[PDB]
Amino acid sequence: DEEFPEQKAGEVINQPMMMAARQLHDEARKWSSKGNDIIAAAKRMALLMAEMSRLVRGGSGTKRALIQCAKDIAKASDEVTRLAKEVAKQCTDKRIRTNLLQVCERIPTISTQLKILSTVKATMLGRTNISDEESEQATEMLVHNAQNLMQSVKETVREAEAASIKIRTDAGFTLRWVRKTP
Amino acid sequence: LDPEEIRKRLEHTERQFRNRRKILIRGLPGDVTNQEVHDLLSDYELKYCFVDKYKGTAFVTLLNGEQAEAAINAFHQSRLRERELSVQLQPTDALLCVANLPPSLTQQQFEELVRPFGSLERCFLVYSERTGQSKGYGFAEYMKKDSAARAKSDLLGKPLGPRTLYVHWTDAGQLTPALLHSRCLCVDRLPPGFNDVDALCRALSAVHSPTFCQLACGQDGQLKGFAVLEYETAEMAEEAQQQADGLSLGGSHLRVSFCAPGPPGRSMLAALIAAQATA
Repeated sequence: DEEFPEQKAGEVINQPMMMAARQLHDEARKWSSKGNDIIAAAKRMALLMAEMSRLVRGGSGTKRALIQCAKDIAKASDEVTRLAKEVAKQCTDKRIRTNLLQVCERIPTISTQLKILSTVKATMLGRTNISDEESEQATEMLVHNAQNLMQSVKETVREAEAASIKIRTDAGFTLRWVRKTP
Repeated sequence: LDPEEIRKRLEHTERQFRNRRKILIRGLPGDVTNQEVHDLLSDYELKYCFVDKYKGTAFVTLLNGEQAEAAINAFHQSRLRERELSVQLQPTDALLCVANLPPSLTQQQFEELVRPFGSLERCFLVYSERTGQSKGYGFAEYMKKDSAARAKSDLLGKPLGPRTLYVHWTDAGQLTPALLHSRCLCVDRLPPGFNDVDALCRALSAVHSPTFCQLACGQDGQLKGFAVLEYETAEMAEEAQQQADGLSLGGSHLRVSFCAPGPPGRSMLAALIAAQATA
């Protein structure tokens, strides 16, 4: 749906993470979710990554929240991977089928690490008895993990769509790629 | 002025000023759905619900302020799917102040005046605590900001009886029953070319003294048949206007009305100069 507004004060958020979210948002946005669960799930991930970019800046109730957020994102990526392998299975182009499988057999890994990292950062949130360098590094591991995940899924969207035009005749599974424009 | 009418008026105005039934929920999960918010607020009557998914906030209009209060108390600092929600009254969007109304315009005539531009959320004239008489201004809030733009536009410079209305946005800066009462006054009906700020300002001190007082000088650099005054309290302005209005000065009887509360002398003067400017 709706475009992603720009930044401000504001806006305590972690920018690289909001950026990553925005990159995914912008790709998925162009598409209808009707008949396409990868798109539906991608949209949820980007919005969740946006929330993450706030939570990670610390605050009231952010620990429990940030841990669940990572879990929500992790669950959504599973659907993207699961659905993205069904597409690869039905695709007749080796190049695409291969990029598709590759770019998505890493997703679950990035996701698990996201939970682990979110939780570390979640435990640090508040405690001033934690070295600045230990938290900053925690944040950095998480930001970098978030970026891979956002990118990885964006690429899965783009490859899946590519495969749509290179699917076997009378396929048992297809995703609908219909624009959400003018 | 009866005291059963005074009280009923003042009473109505309060009910209006306090029927703040618009709430804001922040902290929602990134993947929250409207169904989720509607569920959360199922014991309440939702008149309107919009979820800003990118912000994790939900703008919700409940039946009335009593329900708003109950939602706020009940859910502020609650948890939804492990998230901590902040529940609180939405900020002021479309809140206009229509001033220079005829002092006799009723509350019903005011609603009639201001109601066409969209659905009103709150609408009230501002009366004197003692006399119970309209101070010549009121406040209109709409469900949509679009509505307030339409209104300001159609009402600024509108003739209503012997008056030309003035409209001014409340940004909003937030008001209390205290700020509802203006500290500024406008003097017009001044003699042609008249130049007695010293005399004019002298006249206006017969009760309390103006912290502000100036003539309307244009960027022509003409003189606009009016002046603007400020007083330390809304009470000092009140008494000043009561005594000053009608007074002879120059060959003429001065008209003395309140300015919309908010802006200080400096600003109102420009504001009025510029408004009447767009003639």
